[PDB]
Formats: sequence, structure tokens, C-alpha cells
Amino acid sequence: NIQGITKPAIRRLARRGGVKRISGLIYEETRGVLKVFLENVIRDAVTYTEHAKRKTVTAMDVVYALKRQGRTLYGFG
Amino acid sequence: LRDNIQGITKPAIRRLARRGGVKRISGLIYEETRGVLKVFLENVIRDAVTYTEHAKRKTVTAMDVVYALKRQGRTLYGFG
Amino acid sequence: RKESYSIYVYKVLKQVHPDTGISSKAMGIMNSFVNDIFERIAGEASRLAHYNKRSTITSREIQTAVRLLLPGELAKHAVSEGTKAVTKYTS
Amino acid sequence: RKESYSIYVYKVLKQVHPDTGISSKAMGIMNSFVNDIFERIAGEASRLAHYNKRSTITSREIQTAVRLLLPGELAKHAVSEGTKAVTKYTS
Amino acid sequence: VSRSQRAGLQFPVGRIHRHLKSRTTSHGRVGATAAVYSAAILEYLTAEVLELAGNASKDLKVKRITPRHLQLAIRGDEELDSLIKATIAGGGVIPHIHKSLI
Amino acid sequence: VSRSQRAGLQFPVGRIHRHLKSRTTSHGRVGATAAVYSAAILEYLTAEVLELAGNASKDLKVKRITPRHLQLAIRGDEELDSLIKATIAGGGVIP
Amino acid sequence: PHRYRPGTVALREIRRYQKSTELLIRKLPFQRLVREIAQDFKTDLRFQSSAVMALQEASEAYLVGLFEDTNLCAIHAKRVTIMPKDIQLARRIRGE
Amino acid sequence: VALREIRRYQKSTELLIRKLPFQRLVREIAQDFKTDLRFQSSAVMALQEASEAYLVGLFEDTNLCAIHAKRVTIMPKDIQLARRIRGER
DNA sequence: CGAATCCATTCGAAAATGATTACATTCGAATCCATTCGAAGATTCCATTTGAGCCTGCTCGAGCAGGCTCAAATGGAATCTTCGAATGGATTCGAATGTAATCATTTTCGAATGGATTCGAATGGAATCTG
DNA sequence: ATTCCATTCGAATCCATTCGAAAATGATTACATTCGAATCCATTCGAAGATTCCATTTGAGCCTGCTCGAGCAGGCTCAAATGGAATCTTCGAATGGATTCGAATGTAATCATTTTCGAATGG
Repeated sequence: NIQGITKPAIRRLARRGGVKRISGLIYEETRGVLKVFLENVIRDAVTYTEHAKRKTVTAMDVVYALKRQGRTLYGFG
Repeated sequence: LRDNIQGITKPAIRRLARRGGVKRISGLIYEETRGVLKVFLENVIRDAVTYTEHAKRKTVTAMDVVYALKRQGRTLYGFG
Repeated sequence: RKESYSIYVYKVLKQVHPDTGISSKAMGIMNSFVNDIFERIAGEASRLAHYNKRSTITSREIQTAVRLLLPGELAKHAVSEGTKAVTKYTS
Repeated sequence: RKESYSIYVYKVLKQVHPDTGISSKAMGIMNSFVNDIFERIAGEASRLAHYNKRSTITSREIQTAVRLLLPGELAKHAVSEGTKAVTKYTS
Repeated sequence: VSRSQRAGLQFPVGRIHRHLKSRTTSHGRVGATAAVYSAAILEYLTAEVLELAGNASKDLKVKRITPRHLQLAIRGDEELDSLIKATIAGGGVIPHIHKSLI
Repeated sequence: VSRSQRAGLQFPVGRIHRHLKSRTTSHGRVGATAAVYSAAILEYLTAEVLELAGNASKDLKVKRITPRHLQLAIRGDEELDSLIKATIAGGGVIP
Repeated sequence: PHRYRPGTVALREIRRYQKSTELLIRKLPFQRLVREIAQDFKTDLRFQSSAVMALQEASEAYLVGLFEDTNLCAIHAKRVTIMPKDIQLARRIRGE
Repeated sequence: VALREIRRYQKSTELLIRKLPFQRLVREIAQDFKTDLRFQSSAVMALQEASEAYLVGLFEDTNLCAIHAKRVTIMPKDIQLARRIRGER
């Protein structure tokens, strides 16, 4: 399902980042980086959910995990 | 006390660079190194003096420096 | 029931800009900002009280925590505002 | 008088390496390391207890705190050790 | 005769006292003049951020504040940028293009 | 019979219980097995670090342990390096 | 046959995507990816929508910052094209 | 001879800056925050250790940046880039 | 060879036992939201191929700036001496915070709408690639 | 001469500011008692001098390796057009799991004794 993050989406993210020219092997590197980041965050989100004896992942577990990682987020609680 | 930043001589910077793994060094590196060292020292000493002043003391101890370092994220082991 | 900081944020906004409004998402962001800053100050004050083998938290601890946490040219004005408020409250 | 973890560190060292000594500076390093880890675990456990609207700290909070902080295989091993101790304590 | 009116503020003093008393470890007391200091600090910071955001909004000929204006106001000031390192949901990035790319 | 002897440990359980009780906010209670869990974790980590440092000392033909050995042991392991990011006064650098 | 020289439309999209504030990845593929990744930790989970949206916002911000650092590294070596080595150097210096 | 110095200074553990000049610099810097101050030897030692570790790490990152651009000589550009990516300035 | 590591010891500070209460956590029900699931449709993004010019990598000549050697002088180390500056501990006391009742606010949640805010056009104001 | 875009008019649409009801919860008065100032006194401890060998630093010269600029060729990313997938929107039953409210237990904190232990000092 990692192939659902297409090449034009990476081009748009690069453009917002300020990149004028892009190589041809950037996309796979970006996909790997994104997968690693997502795994790291989701691990802690699920740990927080399991401690509370629940089966539904809420927004506050994600907020707490992001704050733990050092990536505080404003707007969701 | 004036112009004490020039006591960080060229050989000392060369030794630190050698331990860092540097083969060749430009001639304009020393001024940049002195500037960055001054900034680092100023921040840490400011925090240490704040910690000392809160306790109504006149002597700067090792624990003030340890706490000031831990505040920035530069934890140090072996001094307190 | 649930408590928040919306009333006071709206009061301050109407105090500084009497003809400008706010939205709901900006209100949520402001609430998060206030909660975060409060948690930081409280934690630093507790640690400062613990270091000197004390039990009570006073305005000295708050002043030192503000001096340690806020960047320069913001610590001076904040300390001035707090000192003025305490002096007015006492008298 | 002041407290320290010197006796227990020496006992553990005599358990692992029965013929090796340890200097004073390494002892100071180990004391600092132990204090750091203990403070981290205690803080995380307090936060976990607060998030769930509870007042008692139990072994479940310690287990979850260990799971959050320690990386990879370490955490797994640590958990096992702790569990064993509890089973030997209650019986 | 509320304590906030006596101090001359808008943020509460009793509620801040109640909140401070719940995070003081064990057997920890809280003085009555710590709440005044904390309320004054919070009000000052809020007023600063709101003023900058209102100026940024008025520069664009609109009559409301949105997270975009909050991000624009925060990232344009050095002290506020240094103090706040969180992610504002709905702000984007400040436009900037390198000289060698044009 | 001490609680540590019942649990089979070397680190203290009563002292750790007393230390944990002085961190709970306002009226906060602490169980009796939280101390046992904490003592077990601390003892395990200490034993691992000491074992690695002793192996390094045996490699370097020294009977004693110095901060150089601790730095070598800590920086040579992936998880120990990940967990410990502090500065050891007297270690140097890894070649 | 009107044509644009290579490099103008790139600047046009740079301005267009730096002026806006929306999200750039589609929602359904990201939701599917999140579910597949999370199924390796616990079976039969459920997700609030807000959790997925928070994850998407964080991911997008992370990628934009990483690309800014990559562009800096590419400019250092006297180039305008970004390559995998720039990403590797930026991530190595940042501590990741 | 440049590699011999690297091999010699990577194996040792002592300090590389002289003690008296560093102590004088520390006192001169601290003069700006409070007059008529006193120090302990432990405070100066802790400051020296921290400073040396910081400089060595910075020089490692600088060497990486210099190698990226196909060179062996380090310049101020590399220091500026390393401090910019770390988010120090 | 000597600067450090290890063992003997007496005593206060602190941990283990035993009742006793309350306080907090556990074990059924009963709504009732809110997440998973299935189906149909207009269209807007996305995937693939063709043409081509601009950016990247490599070679060669030229300058330039860093490392290596040597002699002379300098400023950091190293070992007492004086002292006078500053912590640290005891013992009152005086300032200040918590606890218990009793109101009288004050803040939170659920409807009502007039205005600031999205689509849909619009032609003026550039921006551009070819002459 | 061909496209593209900040900025300005309609238009149904959306939403932020008022307005009421009522349940927490501050604010006042009167004890009780922790807790932190305020003086005095011991002693470590940090600062300022004096006196040298000897190691470390600093100019001065030489020259070779390293970085820089220019002319070329080939690798390769961009721009445009045509089919064709698949996300987005809306609707509707079927289903699962948080959340609140009573009762019945499990367990941790608080005194009163007794006793084991580890921190400081020598050797």
C-alpha cells in the first residue's frame, strides 16, 4: 500500500519545500523514510491505547506519542 | 580582563580538529571556532549564574553547572 | 461539564483589537498553547523548589522559572508585568 | 550523611566478574547513570497514572513505562526480569 | 471582590491556584502570590501573540483570525519562533525561494 | 527477612519505595510491587553495563575498571548507545 | 505549438504550493497504509478519523522540513538537482 | 604526519586546551552577569569537559560536510552548514 | 615506587510486624453513539509515450595557500603561606497556609440568526517566447 | 501574439456572536500548627604572592600538492497530449464498544516496638 503515495504527491511536497529540479531515484528513498517515521509513531500510539484496556485508537494517543517523540502538534487536543 | 579569547591558540584548535578527524585546515577557521565557543560558554554560564543567584549564594558550585548543562540537553556524568 | 480558557482569550482579544474576530480552530490552538506554557512553568517551579530542600512554592520560584524558560527581551517584560500585578494585589 | 548506590553496585560486580575491581570515578559514573534512569521511569509512571484519572501507581504503570522508554530487545528482557521478581514476591 | 479583580487581570486566580496545588508532588504547599504571577505571565504572552496575529490578518483585508495568520505572526518574530516550536495545523510554510534557483 | 531477600535481589526495596512515594502529586498512593519491579529493572541494567565493561577490561589486560572502559563498552553497542547519550568525563573518542 | 522553456512552470508551482495551506497527499491511500502498518502490532483495531488526520498532518510537516534541508545540502555542492546522497547527509547530521 | 597526529590524539583521554587561559576566559565572560563572583575548581573542570566534547562533535560534522563537496580542506562554509542543519543558530 | 583499593568497627537512622480503617478499584447491566460495510456515478487526477534542450561529469593548465623545519623567547605548572571571605548548624519566634461551613456568583451547554466568507465570472495587468 | 494571474462583483451558504437555565465552586470567618527567617558562632575554602626549570608557542622561509576556471560531450529530466483508473460524494441499515451507576471487596496509609544495617573513620 506504500505505492499509493504516488510520484506527483512527492513532487508537490518537494515544490512546497522549495525544490526546482528532482532526480529519478528520490521517490523510493522518500517512501522508505515515511514508512520508518509512521512505524515509530504508531508503535507508541498502540502502546498508549493498550494500557487503557481499549480497542479504539483515539486522537489523544497520537498527540501524546508525538509529544513523546519531540514533535508537538497544536490543534487536535 | 580584556581580549582573553585570544588565549585559545591555533595549536589547541589544531589538536581538537585532529581528534575530530580532520586532515587539512583552512586559515580562517580559528575566528569561527572562537565565536562559536564564546556563544556556547555565554549561554551555559548565564544559566549557571541564575541557578546560583536563586539560592542566595556568592559561589558557583559544580551542581549549578550540571543542572545548567542538563537544561540544554548536554547531560554530563561524573561530577555530581 | 468541561473547562477551558476561551472566555479570557476572547476578553484579551477584545481588549487589544476591538474590531477583529477569531475562529474556532484558532481558539483550539490558543487553548493548547496556554496549557503547554502552564505545564512548563509548573514543572520548572517544582524542580527549583526540590533542589533547595524546600516544600512551599512562592513568587521567587515563579520568577526564577520565568527567567530560566523565556528568551531574552521577553523575560524582562514578563517579570515587570508579574511584579506589578503582585504589588497591586498586596496593597 | 548521604545515600548512594555503591554497595549494591559492588555486589552486582562481584556477581558478574568475581575477580575484577572498580575505581572511584567509574563508581561515580554508575551512580549518575542509576539516578538518571530512576528519575526517567518515575516521571513516565506519574504521567501514565495522570492520563487515566487514577491515583495509585502499580506494576502495570511501571511495565508500560519500561515499554515506552527502553529500545528494542532490552525492553523485552527487562520486562521478563521484573515479572519474575513479582511472582517470587507474592508467593 | 474576586482575586483577579483585586490584582487587575482577566485570567482567573482561584482556578490557577487549584491547578497549581495538584502538581506539587507530596506534602507541597502553594503560596497565594504564585497564582498572581502565573496569571500575569499567561495574559502577557497571550496578548503578544494575539496582537501580532491581528496585525497579520489586517494586512490581508479580512475581519477574522485563522491558523494561517497565527503561523505567519509566529514565524516572523524571532522570540516567538524560538519559544514556540510546535506544529500549527493549517498554517503551511512561509514563501521563500533561493537566489540561485531563479 | 528483608523484602529484597524475598524477591531475590540486591538493590533495596524499602528505600526505592520511599523514593517513589516522594514523587506522587498531592494525595498519591504507591503499591508494594512497583518497588520490586523498579529494583529488578535497575539491577538488570547495571549488570549488563558492568558485564560489558569487564569484558573490555579483560580485552585490554587490565584488572581494574576505568571510565575509558565504560565509554568503550557503551559506544560499541547499538542499544546501549541509543539509551545513554550523556558525556562520560574521561572517556575520549572511539577510533 | 506554444511551449515553455524548462524551469518556468517549476517556479509557478513552487509559488502556487507555497501560497496555499491544504493537504497534498490523498486521504484513502494514506488511511489504507496506516491500517496496514498498524495491523502488525495488534489485531482487530479501530481508528477514529481524528487519529488518521493527525498522523497525516504530522507526516506532511516532517516531509516538507526534510526537503528544505535536502535543498540546502544540494545547493552546498553547486547543484540545483537533489539526489539521495543529500537526503542521507541531512538525516545523518540531524541525528536520525 | 597529519595522520600520525590523528592516531595519537584519538587514543588519549586528557584535555587539549590549557587550563589558566580557559579559567581567565570563563571569569571574563561571567563578569557580565554579576560582579564579585567566586568559583570552584569543579565548575571550571565541568565547563572545560563540556566545551571540548562540543567542539569535537562539531568538527566531526564539519568534516562530513567538507567531504560531501569533494574536498579535504574544511572552510567556514562547512561550519555554517553544519550549525544550520542542527538548528543551533 | 607510591598513589589507591579493600577490610574492621560502633552507632544512630531507618526498615519490618501487627491491627484498624476507610479509600479506591472491581464486577454486572443499560443505553447510545460512532465505526465498519455495501452500492452507484461524474470527473478529475494519474499513467505512458515523443521530442529536445539544459544541466552534469571529466580533462587540462595555472595559481595559490597550507604543511614542515629551526631558533629564541615566553608564559603556564607546581609547591608553600596568609588570610580573610563565606558556608553551614542550633535555637527561638513570627508569618502564613490548610481545614471546615455557608452562600452567592460564575462558567458551561443548548437554540437564533445577521454578516464575513466559498464558487462563478470577469476583463485589466503583466510574463513570456519568438522575431 | 499567447497564457496566466492578483484583485474585484453576485449568490446561495455557513458560522460566530447573543441569549437563557442551572450546577459547580470561589470568597469570607475562625482555629491549629507547619515552616522559614534572624542572630550567633566554628571551620573549611577560595584568593593573592613569590620562585623557578622546562615545555610550548611564534615568526621566517620553501615548495609542492590542492583547488579553481574553461571548453566539450553525452545523459536525462521537463513539457505536452491522449486514454483510463479510482478517489470523492451521498445514502442507509447493521453492529460493536465506550460510558455511567450501584454494591461488594482489596489494599494501602497511620501508630507503636523492636531490631537490623549502612555511612563515617581508621588502618
